[PDB]
Amino acid sequence: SDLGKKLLEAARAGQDDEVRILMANGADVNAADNTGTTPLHLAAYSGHLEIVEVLLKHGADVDASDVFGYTPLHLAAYWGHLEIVEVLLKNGADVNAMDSDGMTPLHLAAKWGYLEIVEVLLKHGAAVGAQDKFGKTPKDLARDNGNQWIYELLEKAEKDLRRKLLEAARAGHREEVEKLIKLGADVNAADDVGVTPLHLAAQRGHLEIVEVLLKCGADVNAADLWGQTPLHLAATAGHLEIVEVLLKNGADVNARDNIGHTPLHLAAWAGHLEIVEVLLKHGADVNAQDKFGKTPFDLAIDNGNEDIAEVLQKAA
Repeated sequence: SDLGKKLLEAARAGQDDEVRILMANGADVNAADNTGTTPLHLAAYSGHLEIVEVLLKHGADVDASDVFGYTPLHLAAYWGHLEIVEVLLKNGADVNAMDSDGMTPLHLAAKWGYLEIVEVLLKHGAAVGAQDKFGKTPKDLARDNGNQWIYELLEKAEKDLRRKLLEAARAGHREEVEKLIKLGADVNAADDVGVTPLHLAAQRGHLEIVEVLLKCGADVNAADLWGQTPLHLAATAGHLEIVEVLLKNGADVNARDNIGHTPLHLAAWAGHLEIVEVLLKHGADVNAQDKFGKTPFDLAIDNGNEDIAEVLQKAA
């Protein structure tokens, strides 16, 4: 198309008048190059804020991707055009769009050292844990490119993300956790005392958070400072369903904490009968005795939970 190429060339050169005249004469605002480049791509690439706004007003696709997968936001970040980045976000640009190599706008900003653009992409929900085709994150690219201010900025964002996923698990919000998962969250990340989101989820009974994390790759046998597998914390609080899911995904029945207790101990200590039945079905060792020399039968009789001691002897 004749008018199309002229519009592309006008947006790149920064000729607002020609841009307006060509569109006034029927030039498609979303004209496509042979590589998929649109005039918005070239205006955002060149740093022409006025043209960018003009094109968007006339219906420019804010999320157009060329053959390599770059969007106007990729290009604005690639060249460090803060004002354009903001305008593209105001107009509904996908902050977490990925090009062919897995790079997102945050990757590019972190790679080229555009601190102010990093800050803005975060404020608008940029995925901090995204990994490109080469398994590198924006923080990895800041480190490899010697952008230390951005490195510290992104490291603190990962930490803040780590605490939110702990609260959202301790609170019980699936979709609120799921948005953090899609934001690049490390489900296997723990706090200072080795407590993961799967721990706090299995302990408080905010179910279904348990299933997603295990399907995401959360280590079922993650042990905290006290050697507690999430299966331990679920046995005490008395949440049946969670017990099956963990054992359903390779959890260990004979997992021993620092004290030497297994989920069968903690279920016989508390007084949750229906728990021990499930454990016994999975070869839960009734002979296992902790460092106190006590067996799950000893704790069943110490706390006087007779119904438990009875069934423990039938299976012993």
